[PDB]
Amino acid sequence: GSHMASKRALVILAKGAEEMETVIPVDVMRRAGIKVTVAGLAGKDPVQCSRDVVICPDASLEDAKKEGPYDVVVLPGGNLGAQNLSESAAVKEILKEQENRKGLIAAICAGPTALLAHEIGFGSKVTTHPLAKDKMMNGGHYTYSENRVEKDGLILTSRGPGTSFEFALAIVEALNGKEVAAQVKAPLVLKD
Amino acid sequence: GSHMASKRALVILAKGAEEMETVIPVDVMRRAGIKVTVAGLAGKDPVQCSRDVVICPDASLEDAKKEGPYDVVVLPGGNLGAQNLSESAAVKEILKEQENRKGLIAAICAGPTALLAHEIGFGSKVTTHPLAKDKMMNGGHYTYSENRVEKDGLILTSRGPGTSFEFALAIVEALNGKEVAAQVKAPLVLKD
Repeated sequence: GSHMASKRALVILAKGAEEMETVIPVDVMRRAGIKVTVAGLAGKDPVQCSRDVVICPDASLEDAKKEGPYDVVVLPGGNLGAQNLSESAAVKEILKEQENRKGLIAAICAGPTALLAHEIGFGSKVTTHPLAKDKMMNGGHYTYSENRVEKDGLILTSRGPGTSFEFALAIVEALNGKEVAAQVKAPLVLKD
Repeated sequence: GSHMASKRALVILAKGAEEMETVIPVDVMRRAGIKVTVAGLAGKDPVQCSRDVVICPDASLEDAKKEGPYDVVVLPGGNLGAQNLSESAAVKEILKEQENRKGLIAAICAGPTALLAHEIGFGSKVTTHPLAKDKMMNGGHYTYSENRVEKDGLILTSRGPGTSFEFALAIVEALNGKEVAAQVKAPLVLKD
């Protein structure tokens, strides 16, 4: 088939999500030609984010899950957002399915703490926001990294709003390769 | 009165705006304690941005203008977004009023081209996205800068998505000072 596969991403958007950590990966992945579904945890209604920006999802999570599978599942941060992701049985089921089929799981800042809650990726090397490290490491189920972006097999993690572009480009590289990532980076006017 | 003045920002959101360039300044300014109104150019309905993220405004521009004045008016980029800002008589009137009262005007990437359209700040030093330089400099009404963030009196400009955090922190510094900007920067995990 075609040497230019179209890839698909699911971004799970819960109330209290960090809006920068949501929008930056969505925009950069769409620039790369990835088909991105922004799915609302609670349905299709607009989602109030951590600093009160209101984002309209593309679909409910209920409907997006039926249209899987996805090449990457993306978990933004935000304290309340990650708590809501951690309490959701629907998120549990999507992540376990993604782990079983050897799909990529990407999470940033407090987002990785939802991996702990759902028992995803134990034994992996992960990073988090510094303020979330103690939560993530309770029980010693992971190895901690201070790298701005960390990738250990199919678990890709990153630290904070200021690492969001690096995180998004790492997803693009993993899915579509280094050359597409270089294309997308070129007009962004990143520092390095 | 209080040595801790509350400041106010107006962010004008038009169809086709760059969603990263919209959300990053809104979030960072709210982290700083600035009261931010995201005003929809076309009314209060949801706005489709350049990479199809849909943002709900806080208010219509019609209503937000009545609740002025604002300490800063912020113009995001995005090609279509900046075109819509350039064609709007309501934007003209807000910017001219802001210039007359010596208020800050901040614009990023293609956003500065709306200053040219509305004859704002002629003679100032400005930057833009590299791809917008020729448009901005048609007629020689400005001096061009390649700095990532440029501030010339009350005109603050910046280059692209990757300079958005720098741009937002420059707004915070101008409004609330260096110490508040240092507070807001601390948990962002910026490279430098």
